[PDB]
Order: sequence, then C-alpha cells, then structure tokens
Amino acid sequence: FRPTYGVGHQPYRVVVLSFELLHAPATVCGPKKSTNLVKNKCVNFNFNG
Amino acid sequence: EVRLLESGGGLVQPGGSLRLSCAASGFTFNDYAMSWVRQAPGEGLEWVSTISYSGGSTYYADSVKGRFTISRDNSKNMLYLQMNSLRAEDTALYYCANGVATADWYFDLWGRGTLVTVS
Amino acid sequence: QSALTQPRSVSGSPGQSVTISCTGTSSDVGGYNYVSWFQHHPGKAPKLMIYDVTDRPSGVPDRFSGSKSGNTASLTISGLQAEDAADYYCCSYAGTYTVFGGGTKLTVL
Amino acid sequence: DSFVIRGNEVSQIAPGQTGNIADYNYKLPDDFTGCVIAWNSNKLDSKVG
Repeated sequence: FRPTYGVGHQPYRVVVLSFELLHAPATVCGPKKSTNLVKNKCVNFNFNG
Repeated sequence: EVRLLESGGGLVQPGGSLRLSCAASGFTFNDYAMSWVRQAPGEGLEWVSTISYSGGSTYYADSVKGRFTISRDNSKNMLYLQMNSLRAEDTALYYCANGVATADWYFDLWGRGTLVTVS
Repeated sequence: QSALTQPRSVSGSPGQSVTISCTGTSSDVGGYNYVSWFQHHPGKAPKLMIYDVTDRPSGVPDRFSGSKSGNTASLTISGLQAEDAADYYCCSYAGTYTVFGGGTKLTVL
Repeated sequence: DSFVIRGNEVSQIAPGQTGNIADYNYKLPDDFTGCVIAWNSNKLDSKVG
C-alpha cells in the first residue's frame, strides 16, 4: 500500500458482524431505557416486565 | 499521524558549526532508532548517521566522523545532528528517517528534508 | 523555487488576529489533504501546530487554526502574544514528497 | 471478523459474490446474516514505497 494510489488501491480496514439467531439463551441486548419514577398518581407502569 | 520533520538548515561558513533537529510525531519516538540521511548537489543519497531508540548508541558515516554528532532527546521526541568543522561537501538536503512500520534498522517513514548550505 | 507561496512577513498587534495564506499547485495543496502548518525560529526545530488542514496536535492553543480552499490553505492566529513571533511555514505531504512553503515571519509589535 | 483488503475489493465481502477477495482468501455464505463495516485507512497501513 502506497499513499498515492487510486482509491481502489489504498487499504481498507474492515469488520463484519455475524451472529446466530437460533434463539439460544439470550446473551446480548441493550435498551434498558429507564424513566424517572412517579408517585401518588394512578399511572401505567412497566417494572421489569 | 506518523510524520518526520527535519530542521536546522541554514547558511554556515566552512569549518563552522550547525545543529540539526528532527521532530517526531504520530508514533513512539523512543521505541525506534533514528538516522540522518543527506543528498549533496549532484551526488546520490548518503547515510550520514544513525542513533538507536535509547540514545546510548550512535552510528556515523566515515565521510563525516568526528565532525558530526547525532543525538536524541527521548523526553521531547526530538532528534539532533551536531555538525562541526562543516565542509563544502556537507552542502545537502538532510533527512531524518526511521522504521516504525517495517523494522528498527530501515527507513520507511521520511520527512521532506531540510537544506543545509555550506558557502 | 516550487514551494508553496506564503507571505514573507506578516505583522499583528498583541491580542489581535492575523491570517496567513498558503497557495500551492495541483500536486500538493490541491492534491491531498495532507497540509501542515509549522512555527519556526531559524536555529531551532519547527514545532508542529497544525497537521491535518484543520486539526491541532497536542499542546497548541486553539488560537492557531487552519483552513483550505482549493489550492490555497490559510492559517489564522488569534490572541497574538509576543512569543508567537516566529517564522511560519505551511507544509504539504504529497505521497512521494513533502513540501514546505517559503515561510512567513510574524512580528508581534 | 477483522482484516484488511485493497480498495477495489471491499465489495467482495457479500453473500455469494465472486471476485478475488471472496474466491480464495475467505468467502461468506449466500444466506449470510449480519452487517459489514469498512473504512479506508491510509494513514496507518500505507507507507511510502
């Protein structure tokens, strides 16, 4: 690799993500959005499901 | 990223004294040997001097021994060449180089060179 | 020479701003984005202030900034201090060579 | 998976596409699932010469 090549000849670092979906015991997921708590009003809640 | 910068060229009188400097950037200066290579008008490239990564090892070319002194300051990432008793055959464009991407003893990274003129 | 064209001299008053321009050819400034700016006092090594047209290396205040348009690069120094007085060189890495401008001596009166 | 390729072969990392980066080096299936990421890196992988 040289710093003067045409774009098609300079290097490219590359990374590919591949993962199974056989629905095996879940190992990865990341929302977990948490809202501030409200008290003394009848409110719709979702506590860990 | 990885850059080499030569410095310290100017007009000096024959038998005079000069200090060259080389400024490293983008890599671990103290992990690598540094060398000075020059190119005098009408002549090919000439290796002048090499200093190891530590500073405890200095190598010089026969054509300039005694009169040339290579040095490095690993705290400031700077390399130096002290040329004394400067002769006319020392007029040249001066380069510092090292081997960050190949091996310690090679010159793969280069500066553009700084011009030293001996009247 | 074939160096990038810089002013030979620029003057500014301390605390004020000064802009320095650097015009080259289609093989250097207008070829790649590998343009550097250097502060230099003859007899000592330049200190890298700008590499990557607009990015500052470590230890250089945001008073020094860089820009490019076409074959012309521009350095702007804000908040001039007496110690900013030096020679300033633009610089371009072009793959097979690096090339400096002729340099601008900045005097802070 | 991570590796480095030329700048005209980046396209080769795809389900069942032929070329020279997915013919003898490494090839992924045609029913592949996941994502791929590439970025030209010429300041750390390209030297002069």
